[PDB]
Amino acid sequence: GSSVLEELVQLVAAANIDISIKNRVITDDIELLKKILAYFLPEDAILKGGHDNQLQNGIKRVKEFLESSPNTQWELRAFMAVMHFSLTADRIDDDILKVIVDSMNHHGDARSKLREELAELTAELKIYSVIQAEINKHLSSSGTINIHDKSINLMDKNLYGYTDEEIFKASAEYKILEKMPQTTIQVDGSEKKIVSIKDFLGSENKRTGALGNLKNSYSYNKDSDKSRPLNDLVSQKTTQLSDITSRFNSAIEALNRFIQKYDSVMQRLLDD
Repeated sequence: GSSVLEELVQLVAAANIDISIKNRVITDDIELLKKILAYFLPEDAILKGGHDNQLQNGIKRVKEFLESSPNTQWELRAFMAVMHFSLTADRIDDDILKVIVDSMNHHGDARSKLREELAELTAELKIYSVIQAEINKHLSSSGTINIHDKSINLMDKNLYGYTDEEIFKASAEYKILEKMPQTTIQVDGSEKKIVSIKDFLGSENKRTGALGNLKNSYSYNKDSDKSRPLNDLVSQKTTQLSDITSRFNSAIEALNRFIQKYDSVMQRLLDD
C-alpha cells in the first residue's frame, strides 16, 4: 500500500524535477504529493501482474518519461498523466503519452494537440488509401500500374472530400502533399504539374517511412530472390499507419476520462 506510493514520490527526487500546480510549487511537500497519488491511484488500481512484474514495468516507464522530457519544470497534471497512463489499466503507448505530457508541461492544450496529431495521421492514411485503391484497380483491369508520368495526381482536393481549393489548403492532407516533390506531365494538350504516387511514396517528409527504389511502373509477372511488389509494400505502410491511427483515436476518450478524473481530484483536494 503506502510503499508503492513512497516509491513513486521518491521518483521525483531521482529525476531532478520540480512539480508545481499552475500557483503552488510542491516538489518538496512529500506528504501532499503522496496524498495526491493516494487519491488519484487507488491501491488495487496500480497494476502488479502475477509475477510484481507489471509494477516493475510501470515504474520503468514512469522513470523513462521523467528523464526523456527536457523540462525540469513539471506541471502537476502532466505528472499525474504519466502515473495514470503508465501504471493503471488505462495505460496508452509512449507516443500518445509524449504528445499529452509535453503540451501539458508547456501549458498548452493536450486535447487539441492530440486531435491535431490524430488529424496528421488520418490525412496520411487517407492519401495511402487513395494509393492502395489506385494500385488495385490497375492490376485488376490491365495488370500494370504506372506511378510516375501516368500517375493519378495526388494533389487534388476532390480526392479528400474538399469542394473548394482554399479550404483544401488549410487541410492536414494538403500540408502533407505540399512537402512532396512534383512531376511534370502532359495529359491532354497542356503542361501540368502533379504529385505522383511515386513522389509521395519516395518521400522522407511524412510519418511512414520512404520506399527507396521505386520504379515508374509495376506489372503482373511479365516472364528469384527479388523482393516485394508495390501493392504489398504500400499495403504494409498503410497497416502500420492504420494501427497508430486507431490508437491515437482511442486516446481521445482516454484523455477525457483523465481530465475529468483529475479535475475531480484537484477539487476534492483544495480543502484538505
